[PDB]
Amino acid sequence: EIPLKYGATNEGKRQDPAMQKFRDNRLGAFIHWGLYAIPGGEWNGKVYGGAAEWLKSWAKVPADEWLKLMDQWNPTKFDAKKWAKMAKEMGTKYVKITTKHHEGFCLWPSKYTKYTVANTPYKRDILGELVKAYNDEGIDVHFYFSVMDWSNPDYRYDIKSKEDSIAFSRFLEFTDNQLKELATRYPTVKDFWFDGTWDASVKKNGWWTAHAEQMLKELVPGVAINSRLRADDKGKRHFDSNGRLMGDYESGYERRLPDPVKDLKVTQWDWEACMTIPENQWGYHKDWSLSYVKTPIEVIDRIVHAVSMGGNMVVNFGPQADGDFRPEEKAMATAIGKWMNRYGKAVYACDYAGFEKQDWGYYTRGKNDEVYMVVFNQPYSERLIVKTPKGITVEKATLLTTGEDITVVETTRNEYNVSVPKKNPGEPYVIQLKVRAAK
Amino acid sequence: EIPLKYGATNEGKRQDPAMQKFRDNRLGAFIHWGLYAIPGGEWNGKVYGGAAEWLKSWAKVPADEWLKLMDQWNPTKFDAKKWAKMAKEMGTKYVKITTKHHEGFCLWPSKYTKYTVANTPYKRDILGELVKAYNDEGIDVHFYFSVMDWSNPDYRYDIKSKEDSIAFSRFLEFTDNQLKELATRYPTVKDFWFDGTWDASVKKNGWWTAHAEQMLKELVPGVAINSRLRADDKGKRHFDSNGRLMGDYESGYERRLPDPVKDLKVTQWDWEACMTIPENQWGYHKDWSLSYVKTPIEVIDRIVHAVSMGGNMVVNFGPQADGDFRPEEKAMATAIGKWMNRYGKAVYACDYAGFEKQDWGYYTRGKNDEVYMVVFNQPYSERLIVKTPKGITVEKATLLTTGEDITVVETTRNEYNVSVPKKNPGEPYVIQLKVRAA
Ligand SMILES: OC[C@@H]1[NH2+][C@@H](CO)[C@@H](O)C(O)[C@@H]1O
Ligand SMILES: OC[C@@H]1[NH2+][C@@H](CO)[C@@H](O)C(O)[C@@H]1O
Repeated sequence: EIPLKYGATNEGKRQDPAMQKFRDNRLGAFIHWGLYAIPGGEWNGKVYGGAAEWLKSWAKVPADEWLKLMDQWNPTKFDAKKWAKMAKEMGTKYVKITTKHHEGFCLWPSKYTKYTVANTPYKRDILGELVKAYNDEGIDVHFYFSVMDWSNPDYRYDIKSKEDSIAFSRFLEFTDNQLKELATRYPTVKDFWFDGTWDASVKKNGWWTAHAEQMLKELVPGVAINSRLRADDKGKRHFDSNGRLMGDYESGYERRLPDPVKDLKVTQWDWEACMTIPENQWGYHKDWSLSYVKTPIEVIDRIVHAVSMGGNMVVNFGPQADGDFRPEEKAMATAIGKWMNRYGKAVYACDYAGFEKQDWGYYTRGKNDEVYMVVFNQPYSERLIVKTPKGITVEKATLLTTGEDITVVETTRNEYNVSVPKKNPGEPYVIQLKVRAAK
Repeated sequence: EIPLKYGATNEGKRQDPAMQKFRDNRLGAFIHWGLYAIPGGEWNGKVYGGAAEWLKSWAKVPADEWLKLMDQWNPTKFDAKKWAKMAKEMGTKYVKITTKHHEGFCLWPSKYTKYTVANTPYKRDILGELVKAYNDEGIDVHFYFSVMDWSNPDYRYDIKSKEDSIAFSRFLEFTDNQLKELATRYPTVKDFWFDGTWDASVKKNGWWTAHAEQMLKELVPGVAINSRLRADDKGKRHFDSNGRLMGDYESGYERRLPDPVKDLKVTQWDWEACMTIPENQWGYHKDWSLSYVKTPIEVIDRIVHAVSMGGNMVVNFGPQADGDFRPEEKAMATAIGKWMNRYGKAVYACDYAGFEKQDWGYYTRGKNDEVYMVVFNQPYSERLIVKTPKGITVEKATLLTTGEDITVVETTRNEYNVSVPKKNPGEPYVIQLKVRAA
């Protein structure tokens, strides 16, 4: 066991009430909103296929030119209450907001840089309006924060000289200032989700990542801090050199998910996945015909897949420059919400069930040993195979939305056929099992 | 690398026309019929829940008392042409018939024992009648043969004395005599599927199992012989001490199948699974309420699973003592044929497709590189995920029964969405793909 000053801090999962809330929430929304919404993937007449929030990179735009977009930042249709209504109706329990993305433009009126909402035609504290509106709807707010900052020339990607070292030290102090500011201005914040922390410069400052975690924890009782922030003494990220998870939850499943048979290790720690609706667009991109766009069921599948293996899922939205949401995203949130209103009991506050995966869908476990079958693929055999772990029997099955009893037939030892409902629900649906453990 | 005299004889899969036919047939029926069909799992007022064809063992019936059932053997409803019609309409391309099971009662009038159909009130050569009738329908016939024989007291489970040695020698001669007799009486036989070869007496005599294979291949050109017969110089069964398959196909998947993700190794050799409709009954049992009984779709799922992993499937029937089939088996055969009539292009002459398994069902691959999606679990997403191997693309998709066109949308690198059809086909169905390598 290798010695470390800046390695993991939790022994297993946190079970304090604030962490339990973070976990039980299960479903979140991600908001990527920044100056990139304005060009929306197009620069100087050329539409770039890469992620819209990286347009400065794709189009090789210098900082001063890029940040000049602030002069155009005027989201006149923005209404925080409406955004918070959209989230509440979707059935999200929390929202993660880009306080600052790689571009460096802050959505709050920071005292530490001029590149903020205050210095735009719009002027208003967007971040603050969102925090209050979301909290008024009972929705927790989590802050995304990019460490990498393309607006501060003291940023370095690596330390290759004596001068790189000095400038980077200034950069960390600046970052510290912004972080403490965010924590003090908005003390209802429940999580900091760090990104842009992969560069060798950060990896060589493991100590700073440990300090950032602790500082924010000192400021905000019960705050969660993600693993992506963290590098240890050796510069190993997420998990330390002893293989132990740093931060409060693992945060590397991004537009992908663990395999339901081969990656059961994920059930040993808290974890949160994030996803996009198109293939890889976080910020607003004007042309979604450029890649595949996911349907609501394809998204709900991923949400349930996450919970079924002990994880949260956050579904991303890229708001328009004018402050409204594009039709496809309004369609998505409505549809997710209709389904979550019906079937959410098998998502919120649910967890890994301990059953072998079957082809029809996913199991989730409730707080009082309910086992939910979430059926995404309807068998023509009209029978849903349930193989039970050693010592577990199925006593009853119920269609969740109607209460109607479902036939359960033993087929071999440790195996049942659970009947499909007599009328096809016509959408993914839930059957609830009552189970019994021996001994 | 261990030198063997009685190990594997093939390198890889046989590819002579006889073996190609064995393989392309894909769907077989099993018939377990013998004296056990008379009591049907009940003896002296006790119904036994175990496999009816083992009732002699469950009820501890002495050989003399058990073989007396021969006096009650009179299958008045038997008609080999009706049996052949039932098979043909099920879509079975071959039938494996118990020439004799463990009980030792022979379905053909053997010269080498008194315990045959000849010495019953029915008298007739059931086996010969079946062989002709199946053959006239274009159906290949395979012979199940139990080496273990509870009717011959020279049988031994192990050889631990001079008397054991002398007796078991007589038994091997007898067995050789019956095998030669079957091969010469019925020269259209396409396969011998040996069973009851698990005892130490057989394992210790690997030479003999190699001899029986060779003897029969010489008598019946192109004949197939199952791995279950065979033990090598070291007593290792099915696969020899160098890990190589003995006989012509692997024959251990009995009432179970290989895992579609973890057991892709089975694709390297020919193999044949068998299954029962109830949990474990091969011969006729009078009470099918004692265990779970599979539905037709549950059976078709297993057939398709087998072909998807390069294997044959044989579905068992246990005819009634009277020569007719029980209502549940008639319904099964009919339902399977109906489906095979619609979707058989994706089963017959098909094989493993080399694609990663998906939740909606199975891939099979046709002879002209067609790739069939056989769908058992309809996604509410209206999309069927197809992840292609490195360097393969999907060019069209088609509802097999209606010809109707199917949208194929690329989702990421090496992944597609295939739409369901506009009308839910309403049962397991087939969508056919054209693919392209580079
Ligand atoms: O997970 C969200 C995602 N994180 C980074 C790529 O991993 C960012 O570069 C990207 O723009 C986006 O914010
Ligand atoms: O595969 C068919 C099966 N084989 C033996 C058990 O494995 C026999 O004991 C059984 O009766 C049946 O014939």
